Amino acid sequence: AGLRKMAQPSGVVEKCIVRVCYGNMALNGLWLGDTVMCPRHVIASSTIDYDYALSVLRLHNFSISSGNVFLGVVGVTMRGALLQIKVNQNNVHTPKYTYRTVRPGESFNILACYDGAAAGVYGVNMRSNYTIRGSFINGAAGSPGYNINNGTVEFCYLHQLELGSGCHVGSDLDGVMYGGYEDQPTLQVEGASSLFTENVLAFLYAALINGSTWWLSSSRIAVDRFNEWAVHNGMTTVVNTDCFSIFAAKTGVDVQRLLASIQSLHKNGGKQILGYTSLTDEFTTGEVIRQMYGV
Amino acid sequence: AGLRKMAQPSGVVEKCIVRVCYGNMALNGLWLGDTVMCPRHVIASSTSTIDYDYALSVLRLHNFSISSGNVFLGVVGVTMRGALLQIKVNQNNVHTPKYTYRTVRPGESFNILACYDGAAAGVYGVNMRSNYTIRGSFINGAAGSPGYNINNGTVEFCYLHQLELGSGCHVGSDLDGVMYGGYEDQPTLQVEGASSLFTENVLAFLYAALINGSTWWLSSSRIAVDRFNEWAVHNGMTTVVNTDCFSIFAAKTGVDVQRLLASIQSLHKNFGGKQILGYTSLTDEFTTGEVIRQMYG
Amino acid sequence: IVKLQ
Amino acid sequence: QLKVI
Repeated sequence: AGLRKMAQPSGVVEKCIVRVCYGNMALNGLWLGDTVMCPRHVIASSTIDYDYALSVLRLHNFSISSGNVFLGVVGVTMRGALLQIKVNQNNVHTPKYTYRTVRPGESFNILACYDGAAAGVYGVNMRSNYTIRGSFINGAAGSPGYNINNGTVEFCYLHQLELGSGCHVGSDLDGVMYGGYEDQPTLQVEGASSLFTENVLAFLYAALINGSTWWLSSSRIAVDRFNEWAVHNGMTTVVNTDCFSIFAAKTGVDVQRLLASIQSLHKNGGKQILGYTSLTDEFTTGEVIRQMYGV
Repeated sequence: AGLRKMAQPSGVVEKCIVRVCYGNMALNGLWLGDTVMCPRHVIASSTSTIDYDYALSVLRLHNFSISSGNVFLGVVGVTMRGALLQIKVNQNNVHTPKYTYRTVRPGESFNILACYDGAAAGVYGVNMRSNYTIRGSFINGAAGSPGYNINNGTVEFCYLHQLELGSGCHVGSDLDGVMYGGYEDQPTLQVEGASSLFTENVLAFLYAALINGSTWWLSSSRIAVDRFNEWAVHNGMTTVVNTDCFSIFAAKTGVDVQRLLASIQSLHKNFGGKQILGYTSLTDEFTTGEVIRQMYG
Repeated sequence: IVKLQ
Repeated sequence: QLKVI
């Protein structure tokens, strides 16, 4: 019984963290094969012309280390908001990996790194405005986001910046910044964050399975009518519902009743659900199924 | 900026998990050196109260299946260590980390490596409650999941998962085999003690809230430690006695503990639809040490 | 009611 | 980490 925001085990990724220093800048890199990926603002010295910074770059000014082992830098290139740094040593601990760009509502794992070493690991969920609800301080850029699927590490995030509100932004491993934000120390408009409704539905189904039912509405509202309401009450639209069939079948409660309970919950934070804020949206149906039933 | 419940990276511990199977029972063990530690109910043939000394007397060493991945370990001998079995095996775990045992106390945080089929599946941080339970996520097969802290390269093992109380609370034993909270590894009715919020941790969370710019809840007013403590024992919170670990917090925010203690009373009742760092209720899962490392390094 | 996991 | 005020 129970539901917790978990991280997948980090061991396979911990071996791929390096320290990347250039001048007075220090942050983290991801060492796969003979390449080190890191955010390009490590080489920055108002608005930054990265192409110029890369043109005055001397390779011997890098310091890239794995613990106390220093890696020779062979080449640098630009990959969007990242540097691709070729190093002279192959990482023997490189897992089987892929790159994937995550979508709003999807869960992944953050391995928070400082000085080129993992310091913590936690689960996150990409928000509707392409930020994550994180915990990073200066020095954590380059902290990787990952998923583990059938022995393959899916790299989806390298930490980049914190918006003026304390929301966190990274790029995918192709160097495309999530949300389109710029890696510039400037005033940037941040999109409105909305609660991801399909994840709220998964959470409320987990609550039913865990015997929490005080919040359950008797009323019923249709998907398309709820969606009209959602975009005026800070919640995303519901687009996929076939994933809820198994939960509706285990519980007897269909989505339309949960949608109506969601409206009621928004008019109460007058009571907790499973110890959480009633409308938490950090859990996916996939996460709930693994924690409730092990599959 | 921000505050999240974090786990320490689990790599060093993942190499110590083994699958322990006996008869119709399967759970997880901790393989350190040439010993495998696992909950003793893996040898229970059942409903009714279990007689563990008898189960161990009739043990048949060769019906053990212990494996790390697809590497099977031969069992040499099996003895009782309180609520655990200490199983000597014929092989040394070459990836055994430098380690110690420590029994944690209420209000302390540690990490759970959630395990199934002898393999780590999830890692999350937890905090020991006053009734010696944790707010976990475990289902059948998870017993033997280890709890750990990592200090300066050494793994401090403090928890092996045992049981779920009928209320969803989770209970483990320490690595000496002493059950936390004195619960029995019997499939019987036993109701947990009341659980009181750990006030020092609540303070740590509110200081972190201040550091991150959340200030709408901050009392203009104040309350002395003592007057708070007389109120705490009627409202489900622990008393405070030492305010000296909050000195460095008081300096970096300019807000002293007596102001937060007044906010606590006001916030215990409701948040009034507002939130603090995403929360709509007071939480005691964050210690000052956790907050310090996150807000500062 | 107690469940041995 | 860069901060984008």
